[PDB]
Amino acid sequence: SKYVDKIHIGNYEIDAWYFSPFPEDYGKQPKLWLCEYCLKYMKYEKSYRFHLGQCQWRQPPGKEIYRKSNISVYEVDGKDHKIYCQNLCLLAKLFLDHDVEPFVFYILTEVDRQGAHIVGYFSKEKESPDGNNVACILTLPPYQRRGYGKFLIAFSYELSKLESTVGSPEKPLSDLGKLSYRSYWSWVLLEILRDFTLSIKDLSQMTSITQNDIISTLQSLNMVKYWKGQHVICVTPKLVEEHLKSAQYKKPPITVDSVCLKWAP
Ligand SMILES: [Cl-]
Ligand SMILES: [Cl-]
Ligand SMILES: [Zn+2]
Repeated sequence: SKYVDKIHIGNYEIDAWYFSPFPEDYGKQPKLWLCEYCLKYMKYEKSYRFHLGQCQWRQPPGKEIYRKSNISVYEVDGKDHKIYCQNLCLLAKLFLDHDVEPFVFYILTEVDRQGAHIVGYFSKEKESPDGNNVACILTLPPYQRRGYGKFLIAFSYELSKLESTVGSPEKPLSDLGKLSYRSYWSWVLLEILRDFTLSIKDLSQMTSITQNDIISTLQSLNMVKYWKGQHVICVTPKLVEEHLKSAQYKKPPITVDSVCLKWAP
């Protein structure tokens, strides 16, 4: 055999979507239980209860690299927190089909009086050769389609921007992944083309989005002409604004304040 099919985390119960390689003795329990803070997984309600009363953690275990109102993001090294990032990944694998030491993990949380509650995360290669600025990305099911996923995406590109590099998520993307990325890409590019005469290489330099990713989005928006083996921006500001009212490309409800990001390349 039996797999893990149900987990309990904070106050949510979540069915699994995919096989996750927990040990055999864990998959056989009817349900599984975790710290919403330290992410220890457990086999029984009774040992969950003891842990709830003993665990001192009230937030993820890295550096709080971003903060604005009750939204915070945590930078967690793969070498420095092997077990945590190991449990994060097995949590991730229940909802993704896609060693933790080569990676850094960025934990999205909304905070209250009790602590910083995990909502979603993304990982990324400390140094990526094919320039993947995202390895894995995931909004926990109870939080999906509320802007958290598009926030994670926006955060990964602001990191790239502070890095003087362009990036692209590792493939493949979940169906949600595809949707969230076209939306984020489109909203960003349109707003640029709403104010500013710019080339594709120039759009990529502003946004850290790869040119292939820029091309295919403007392609999808039908805003590029093809001239003798060259892609050329060609957009009416009218059609620009028409696309912005589309629910597919409407501004995301929650947004990354670059001032509130305190990170160092
Ligand atoms: Cl569920
Ligand atoms: Cl989203
Ligand atoms: Zn704990």
